Amino acid sequence: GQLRHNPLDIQMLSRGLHEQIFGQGGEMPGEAAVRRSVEHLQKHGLWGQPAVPLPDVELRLPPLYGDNLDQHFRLLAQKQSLPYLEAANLLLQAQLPPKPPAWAWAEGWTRYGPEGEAVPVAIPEERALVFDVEVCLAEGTCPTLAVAISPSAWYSWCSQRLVEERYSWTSQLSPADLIPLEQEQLVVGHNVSFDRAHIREQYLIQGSRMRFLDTMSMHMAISGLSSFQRSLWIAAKQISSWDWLDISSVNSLAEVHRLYVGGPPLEKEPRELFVKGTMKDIRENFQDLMQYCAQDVWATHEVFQQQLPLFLERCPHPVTLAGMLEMGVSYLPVNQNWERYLAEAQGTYEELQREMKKSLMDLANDACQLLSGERYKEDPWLWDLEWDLQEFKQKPCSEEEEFQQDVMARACLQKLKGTTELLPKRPQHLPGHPGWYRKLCPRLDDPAWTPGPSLLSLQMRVTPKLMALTWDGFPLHYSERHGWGYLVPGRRDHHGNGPYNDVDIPGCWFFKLPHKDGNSCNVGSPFAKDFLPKMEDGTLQAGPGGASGPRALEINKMISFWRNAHKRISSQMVVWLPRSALPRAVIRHPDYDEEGLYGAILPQVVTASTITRRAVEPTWLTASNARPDRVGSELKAMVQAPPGYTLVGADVDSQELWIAAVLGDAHFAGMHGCTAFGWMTLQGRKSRGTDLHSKTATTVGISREHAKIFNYGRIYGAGQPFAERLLMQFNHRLTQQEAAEKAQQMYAATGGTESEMFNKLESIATSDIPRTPVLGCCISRALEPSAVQEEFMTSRVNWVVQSSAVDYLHLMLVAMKWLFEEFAIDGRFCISIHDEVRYLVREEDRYRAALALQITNLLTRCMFAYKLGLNDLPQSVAFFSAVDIDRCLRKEVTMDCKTPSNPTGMERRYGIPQGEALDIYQIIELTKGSLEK
Amino acid sequence: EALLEICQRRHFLSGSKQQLSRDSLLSGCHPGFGPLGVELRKNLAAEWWTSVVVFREQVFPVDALHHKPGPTSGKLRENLLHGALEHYVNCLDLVNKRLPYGLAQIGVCFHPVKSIGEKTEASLVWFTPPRTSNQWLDFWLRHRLQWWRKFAMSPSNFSSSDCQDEEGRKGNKLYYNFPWGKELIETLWNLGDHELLHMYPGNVSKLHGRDGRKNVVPCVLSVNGDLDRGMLAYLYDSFRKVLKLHPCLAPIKVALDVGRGPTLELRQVCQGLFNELLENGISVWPGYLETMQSSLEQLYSKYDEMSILFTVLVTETTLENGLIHLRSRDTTMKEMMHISKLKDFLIKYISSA
Amino acid sequence: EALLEICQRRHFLSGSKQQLSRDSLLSGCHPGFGPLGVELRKNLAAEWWTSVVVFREQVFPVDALHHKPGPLSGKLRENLLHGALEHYVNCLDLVNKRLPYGLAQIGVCFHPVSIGEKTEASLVWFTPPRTSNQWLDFWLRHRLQWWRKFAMSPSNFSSSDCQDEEGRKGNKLYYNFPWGKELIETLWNLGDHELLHMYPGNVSKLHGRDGRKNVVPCVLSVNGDLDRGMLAYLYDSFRKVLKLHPCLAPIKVALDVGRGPTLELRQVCQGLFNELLENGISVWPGYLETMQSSLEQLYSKYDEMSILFTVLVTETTLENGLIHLRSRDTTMKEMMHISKLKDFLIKYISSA
DNA sequence: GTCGAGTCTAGAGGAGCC
DNA sequence: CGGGCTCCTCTAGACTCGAC
Ligand SMILES: Nc1ccn([C@H]2C[C@H](O)[C@@H](COP(=O)(O)OP(=O)(O)OP(=O)(O)O)O2)c(=O)n1
Ligand SMILES: [Ca+2]
Repeated sequence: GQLRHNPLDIQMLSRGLHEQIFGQGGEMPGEAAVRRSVEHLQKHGLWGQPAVPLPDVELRLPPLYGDNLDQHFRLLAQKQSLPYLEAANLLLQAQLPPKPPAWAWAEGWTRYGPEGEAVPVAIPEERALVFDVEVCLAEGTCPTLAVAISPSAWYSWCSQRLVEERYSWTSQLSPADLIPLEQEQLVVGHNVSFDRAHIREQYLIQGSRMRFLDTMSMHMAISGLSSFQRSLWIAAKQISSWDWLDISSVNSLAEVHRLYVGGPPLEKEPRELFVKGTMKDIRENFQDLMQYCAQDVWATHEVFQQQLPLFLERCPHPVTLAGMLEMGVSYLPVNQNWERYLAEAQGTYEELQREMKKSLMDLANDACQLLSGERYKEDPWLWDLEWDLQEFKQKPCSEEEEFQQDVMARACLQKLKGTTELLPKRPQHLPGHPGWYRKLCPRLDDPAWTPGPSLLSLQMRVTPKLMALTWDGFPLHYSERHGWGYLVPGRRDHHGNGPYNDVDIPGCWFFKLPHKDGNSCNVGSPFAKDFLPKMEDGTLQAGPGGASGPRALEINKMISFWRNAHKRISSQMVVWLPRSALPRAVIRHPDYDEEGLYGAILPQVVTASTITRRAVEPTWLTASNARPDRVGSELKAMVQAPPGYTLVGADVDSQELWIAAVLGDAHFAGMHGCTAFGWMTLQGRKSRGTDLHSKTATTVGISREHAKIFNYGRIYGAGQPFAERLLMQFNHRLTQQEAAEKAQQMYAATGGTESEMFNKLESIATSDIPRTPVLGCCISRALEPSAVQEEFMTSRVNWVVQSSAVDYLHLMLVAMKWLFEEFAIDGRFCISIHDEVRYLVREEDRYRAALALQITNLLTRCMFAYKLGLNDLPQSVAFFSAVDIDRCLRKEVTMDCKTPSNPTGMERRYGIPQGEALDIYQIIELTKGSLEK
Repeated sequence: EALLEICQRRHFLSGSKQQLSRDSLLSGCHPGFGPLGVELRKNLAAEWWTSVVVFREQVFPVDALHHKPGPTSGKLRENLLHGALEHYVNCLDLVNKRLPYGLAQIGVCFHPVKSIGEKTEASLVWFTPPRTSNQWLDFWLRHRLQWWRKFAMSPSNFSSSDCQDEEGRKGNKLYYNFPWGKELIETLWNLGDHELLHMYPGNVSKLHGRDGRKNVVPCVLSVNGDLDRGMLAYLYDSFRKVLKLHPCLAPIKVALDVGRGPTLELRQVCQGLFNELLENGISVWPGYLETMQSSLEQLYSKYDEMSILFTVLVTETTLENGLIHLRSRDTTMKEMMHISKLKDFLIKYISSA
Repeated sequence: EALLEICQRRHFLSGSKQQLSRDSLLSGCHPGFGPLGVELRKNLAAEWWTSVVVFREQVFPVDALHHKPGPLSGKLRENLLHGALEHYVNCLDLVNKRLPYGLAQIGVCFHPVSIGEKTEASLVWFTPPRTSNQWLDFWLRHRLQWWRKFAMSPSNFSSSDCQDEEGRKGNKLYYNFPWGKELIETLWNLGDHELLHMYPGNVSKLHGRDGRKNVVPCVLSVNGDLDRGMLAYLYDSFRKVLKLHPCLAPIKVALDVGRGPTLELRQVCQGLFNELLENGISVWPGYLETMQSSLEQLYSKYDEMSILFTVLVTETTLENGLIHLRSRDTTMKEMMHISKLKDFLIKYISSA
């Protein structure tokens, strides 16, 4: 009988899986623990509820190497990270001769022997390197020059685009334009993800054994700072606890060098020739730039020497380092549809911006007529603008007769043409127009000049005045201290945010526009997304009427993401692989396009750029999901697998919820579901819509995505006012009283439903050296109780669970790599958006990849239970709800990414069909439960 | 109503109130267009040509006759599609049988109303490969709608609707929301190849075009646009009485005038500036030749009704320093600018619009 | 003969090789014009417009329909004079009733041959009766100068005074085709007979202002056949080279690609192509053709067309920016920087 | 010697992700 | 006491440098 039940009747793991994972020998909970759990659940009304058992799962799991699961994971991580710790130790004991007096002006790699002799080499040929790459931003993303070091060797690299001057270089990058750097190798840098993207062999579809260590990641692991901590640190360099300042620094190479090595200050090039200089500037100052790059490399080497022992001490579990190594090899395949997406998104953005600018420019041009007669003093919107005027400053006929008249006219016109001597040499900018209209127009010298007030947008403070926006029939007025608002006439010397008296507008009252975050925030733009419901209701109205206001807000919502992300997305470093670099499987596949382009984008991820050791990527960890109304939201859908390949991945179901629940249960009694919160977490299926997210989304009419925010806020210290404001923002049909009532209902029972979890989190946070419950990773120095005492308490309490989730990600990556190497699954790591792991797998191994992902989730949950001493796993949280098998990155495998820039969808505009989501039973039926071929 | 009065007053429309009616304007039985209307239609046709033929390497002009002879007497043309299909095989050689390629033409077609209504039509016939026929149909729908909205003060009034024929062929129909309702200004039909096969019976070897490495019989995408109804749509869209036509569509770009005394001396400068602007491709209204001088307010109102972008006022002070008063219809604001840089400013304003 | 074969092959004239003949072309019964022929006719129309309507305040465009309704049932227009005469009253308000003024239009006119269609450029000049012959001679000289301006052999354009049955002064402009001399333009001093016929009674409407007095005008009809003028210029322009005047040539510059790499050179050629198009220079997109022929064959093909210059982009253009340039008039090849090509072409067109 | 058009920087408010 | 990030536009303020 595979069906098992704990003393609390919760369906535990299948018998075979329990024997293969935990084995016989687990200590019994005891009478007292079971009595406490039963009493708690009975008091909270959960003991008598029966639940239909989930079908049992019988799997022949891969053998576990150690005596228990912890030893298994330790052995796997040690096998993974052994070749790279050796290279790190090689770097830590390096004797490096001084940098050469003169750097070599030669394209490619050059090795500097003793005393500075320059010898040309093809590749550095080292097991370990400290690498820094300089890129001339004027000429694009192609690398300009680089310097690398190793034990007893200085290396320098120069590109053709630096040593040679030519009329045109290709704007479409190729691996032949990158730096050749590639059994295992370790590359160390301060933003090594940036330097990784400029390596030739890092864009091949097949993976490479080279891994990358980052000093920023290790700094955040050892002595990192929070964003609030970073702000305070920078302010203090220019809360009663300040001991953390002397043991922490910001993620700048100079500051890290000051913190760890503490030598002379690091010097930078004053002119910043790479960021804001031409290639000629770099050619003229080649030696100085090479010297500065070498200085940066030396500083990084010293920092790594000072950091590696500290990181290995504060993060002793090998799984942490193995996951950090695996998290820095992200890979996003793309094709010519990437260029199509860029072009179409830019075109749609330009069209919508042009419609908005047409409306605004018409309103501005028609407004200039109020200058006559000083009628602007009677306009309730534009009276406060500057209407100043600038004076202009100063310092039949015969053929012969017609020719003579034409020559006379031309000469007379040329005579007056020469009076330019008296004209001032600086052309005055629109003297005859009012100042406010003057500021909205480009100057004639501007190369991107467009007639009319082209410099006009909804974000400008004059746009609401031009559109004559009204809130409940009151004109919008801007206060420098209290943001936007409206004026209620009737003053002699309505209920809203408050009648602020700092404005002193005669015969009016200033009321701030209601803000989604409370009365302590200011409204900087009335065209925010949160005002679309108010525009539709009729409280917010535009002067021209009709759809002018609603269309403005709609276009703002459509182009808001692209406005903030077009520079990031368009400037993505895409390296297009030629036909030779592609695998034979891609070429021979029926979907192969001979005239198409195949390439990849390497995300520039900092593996540990958070106090919780989360990853950071400005674009791909910010990439919006596809929406019917968002322009360019199909960004992730453009990450499309090559022919013969699919993107197999999955997302963890209620990750931090279950981590908190298991911590609270293990602290209460050594069983799953001891506490009410743990029982609720297990008793629920996402397919049936009974999980906590869906239960909240049903109890209050908000969406499940908003229920995520609500629940995770409540867990991590959000008060009742925050919950009320969130409910009112996400559910427009609620009132203030109803929001307060539903806030109490979700906060009534949290001796409570989640008391034990809170106690465990506070106990771990307040210990002398807070550590992760699973892998034992220590918190940053700048957050220990000695350093900060009772400061940043919410940060550390959330850090417990968030770093536990990062450990979950580390375990998932290690287990997936182990399963792919053991059973020879022809796939590789694609991207990890925190708790979402995506793998680029061939079509022949997609179901095996799904089974490996399910086994990985099972083993990770079992490890979480084991390190807390529970010795069992519930069946509910044993496997993923569904594993996605899709040819493009999207939140769901069925949604056709129809956007304003992609109205026809992925299936029509491109050739991408719908994917499939499979649970454990379907995977077992499709692969017989075996990961073997 | 007032728009028609202004259009006939400013010679956009050339007719009396008997013929200047909505039904006659839409049908095409109205008399000919006034000189400003002719200039506006020329500008609209030039913009259409710039957008469709000039900047596309696959679009070439085609000459279709106004009558179709043979089977008994001949008839006037009702559409430009027939001539384009007749010239398809001949124009295949230009692109070296490479698809897609198009044949574009602007001309007058005759429609029974048995009164005959003459409509000037801009037609593009796109010979697209069969597999990308829907993709090219969507692309041309978006491109033509963006073109109609490019010169529109109210782009939302130009809409699109999906429609199907009796045979079931897919297609789109563009409209302009006139004050009385939506009127069909442009039609796109995803015709197959049966029309070409009917016009070219026999071996289909001639009709084969190159879609990559395969020879296919193209699907005919017909894009027909009514330039007269489009001009009326833009006149309504543009409509202080001022016809805010697009700077690239306005019939007359600039206006010249004489400010004060002496009368004779300013005429030479006005003539020189007139000749320079005409040599630089800027259409000028010679208001300095009007014996019946009027106040500047009346002149400004007249130029606003005529959609005059700028009013250059050469004065006696120009003889001293070379500064000429410049006013614009959009802002009604006066500016001072030197003679040497007026042409460059006008060219920049027209091109960057 | 050979010229017509070249025009049919190089897409000046449409139809099969046996579907075109001299009489069909002259009578307007040809199937049509090829894209190069359409562009040449459009260039001729633009030049005529620049010479007549542009640089003259008194000349205004007119829009006459292709058919005349009402009792003479309806029938196609045969001349553009009637539309201008019908527009005489409406167009009188533009000039504030100040004679003289003219109405010009380039439209297709239908002539019974079969039905023939001719593209005719008509000028109807409303003249005070005093200077009728002076303006007639002025227009004769101006039109003859315009015809001879683009002609490599201006002597082939002639003139001949003629008298009609009514005895009114008239002048005829011809072109000397190889078979013989053919009429391409005619001017007649028609007088107020037609204006009074179309406007009987109440001559107050027909009165204008000539020296602050009201005088009925005398009309001058300047009618020229642009299709036959296009044929005349094609014959004049014709080594198989069609040396059309740069203001009339349909395509100015031919753009091609040398050896590899294909993508980079195609991008450079596309940029140059877009630049030249934005600067009003028509370019033949010869770089899109994957199949390539001999350089001499390509030069001969471009010379059969009215291609002013041929530009070839190679690897050296990537290295330094020099582009091979060949001139149609003189078979000379020179290297020019790719950033100076636009200015050179514009200067050549303006000088021509 | 004064002064006004570029020019860099910092801060605020909005907006994407998990 | 939600937490952890990311980047953008807009605007005010202080600084610079050439022209009168
Ligand atoms: N507004 C948010 C969103 C996310 N997270 C954290 C908590 C989650 O555990 C983790 C992953 O986010 P998910 O969106 O995956 O949340 P869930 O895993 O709970 O939802 P699902 O079951 O849909 O995966 O990120 C958070 O704290 N606050
Ligand atoms: Ca999740």
